[PDB]
Amino acid sequence: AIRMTQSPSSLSASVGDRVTITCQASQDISNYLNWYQQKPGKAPKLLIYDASNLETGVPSRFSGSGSGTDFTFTISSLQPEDIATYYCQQYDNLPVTFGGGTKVDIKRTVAAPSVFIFPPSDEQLKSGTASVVCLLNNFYPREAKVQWKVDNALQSGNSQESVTEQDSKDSTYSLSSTLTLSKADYEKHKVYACEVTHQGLSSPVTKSFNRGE
Amino acid sequence: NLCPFGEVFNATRFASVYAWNRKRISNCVADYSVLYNSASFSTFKCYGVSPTKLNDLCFTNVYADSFVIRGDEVRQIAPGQTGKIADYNYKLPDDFTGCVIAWNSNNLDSKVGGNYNYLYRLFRKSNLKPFERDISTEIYQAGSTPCNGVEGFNCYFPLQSYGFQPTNGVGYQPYRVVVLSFELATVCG
Amino acid sequence: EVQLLESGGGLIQPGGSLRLSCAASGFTVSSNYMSWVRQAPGKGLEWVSVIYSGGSTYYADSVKGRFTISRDNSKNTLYLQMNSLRAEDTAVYYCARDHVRPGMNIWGQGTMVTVSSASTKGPSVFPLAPSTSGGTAALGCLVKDYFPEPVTVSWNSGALTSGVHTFPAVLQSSGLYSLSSVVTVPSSSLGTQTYICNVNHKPSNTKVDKKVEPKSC
Ligand SMILES: *[C@@H]1O[C@H](CO[C@@H]2O[C@@H](C)[C@@H](O)[C@@H](O)[C@@H]2O)[C@@H](O[C@@H]2O[C@H](CO)[C@@H](O)[C@H](O)[C@H]2NC(C)=O)[C@H](O)[C@H]1NC(C)=O
Repeated sequence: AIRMTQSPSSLSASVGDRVTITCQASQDISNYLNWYQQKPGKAPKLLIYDASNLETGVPSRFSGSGSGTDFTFTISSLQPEDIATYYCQQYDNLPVTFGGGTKVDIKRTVAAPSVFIFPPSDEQLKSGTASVVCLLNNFYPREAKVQWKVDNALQSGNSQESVTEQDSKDSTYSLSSTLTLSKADYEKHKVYACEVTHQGLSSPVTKSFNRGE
Repeated sequence: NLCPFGEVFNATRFASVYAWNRKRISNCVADYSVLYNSASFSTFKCYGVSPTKLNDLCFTNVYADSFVIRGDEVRQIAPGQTGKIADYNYKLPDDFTGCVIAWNSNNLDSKVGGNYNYLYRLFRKSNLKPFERDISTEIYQAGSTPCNGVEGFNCYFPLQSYGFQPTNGVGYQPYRVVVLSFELATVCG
Repeated sequence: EVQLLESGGGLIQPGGSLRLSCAASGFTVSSNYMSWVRQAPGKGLEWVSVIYSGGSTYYADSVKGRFTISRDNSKNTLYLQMNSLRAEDTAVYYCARDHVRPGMNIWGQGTMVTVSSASTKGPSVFPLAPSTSGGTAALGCLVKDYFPEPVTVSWNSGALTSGVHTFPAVLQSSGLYSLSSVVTVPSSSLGTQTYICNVNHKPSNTKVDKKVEPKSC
């Protein structure tokens, strides 16, 4: 069975830069190699078919060349909505094989996050569990340190955080940090806050609340 | 008189696999030694018969079918095989009694700019019966709406062109095939 | 227009079975090349099976003998029968009209097949009330403790799209998934515009709407 190798695994480039990925075939596959674009969550979308031919409706900035065993896929000027994972596939010889994938990220300018904090709802507190949420909305880069402080005590291990994919419009990420405590352990403390440190901040920003007020 | 096997193997032009050519061989003394003693053949597999013990067997009719396919698709010219060729171009029965012979012809059947004279049937609603020869060019109705002989969306030309170029891999270079069918008498050895 | 709609994914114990239906519109299934392709979470794409126009079926080595592909001409629907399911069969299962010529390549949207032995639990939805910085405010919904993946969240019955960020679910130490979906709105519309998040969890057949409104004593 054929084995497609795809380089690079990951990639970050500025808006408008030339982006080129390669896909070397283990055997000769002639020119029966297609290229797909898979935006986050959505299905793969065929861009180039038969190594070099552009599917109807794809913007002109997408290119492809190669025959035999070594192929290329070129983005003329990278656009913000081009963020996705790109795969190569051969289909003439069975079984059909894919590449490892190439995740593409935009290199934009620095953006500071907007910080919001949410206490656990009184509805959830009746369930015996409390969930405090800290929000980082539309920032760049993805590197961000979130710090939970409970009565000025640094908490760790009781929190799980989650980050969106690069917004196809502004190429900004968003982060969600969730702290989980029991209703008992929640009612043993008064001051809850999250400390956000980021490149776009001259000093760490903190949003706090007092239990009950 | 001797059987005209030299006409088939040493033919100058071979047919496309969908329109595979058939020669009916009868009333002649067949010298099979010219074939199994040839070192110019890359594929030579016989079914229901022995290659060296064929000069001792009499049959009523011998059929020689010749065409051109990809090297990748030589494995499909055999009983019980499936694929774009075996299903839609040339199909052998499971009880086949004969021999399949193939050899590379990239020096003849590949042009520099790409040879497109050799074709294979790509679209068909159902598989071919054994020894079925479909030479239809009707536009293939892949959708709900009818085609009316016009190409377009869901209406495709049923044949596809091989791209026989010399720079192609072994599996993609043209191979010339000759299929001998033994039917059971006028052709012996 | 032309589109592929597929269903049948959900939770199933190992060694069990599950059939995936892929309904088509705009073309004939019995006349085209159809394919199933699965994508494990976080991994690449993996080709599974193919049915030709003439009917010849081909399968991948990792599912050969266990998976079966078929079609129904009267319903114009592609099927994928899965038997002796294993934990490594857990993936999103896209059905696609295979590319053969210029512009016939079309993919489904996939269904989540989760091969595991745990039970199904519908999610609990809790509101994330906005605070009090002058210009812009934030609010959202917590979708906590559910299994399996996935859940879908919209706002105001799809009438709200701008400024929405729905975070990927986290797998808590309890084995259940936790997820949150938020939206930034101007602080002025808090007293006059009502905000309702529309959560859907197909494996539990749970469909929840929660009012999100400010807090006050
Ligand atoms: C296929 O042809 C080769 C060579 O054919 C040449 O061109 C032909 C059109 C015809 O004019 C031949 O006379 C030409 O030689 C044949 O090669 C001979 O093969 C035999 C063994 O079968 C060998 O003893 C001879 O020495 C070969 N001739 C030469 C000149 O080397 C070959 O036999 C033909 N195959 C069949 C099945 O007839």
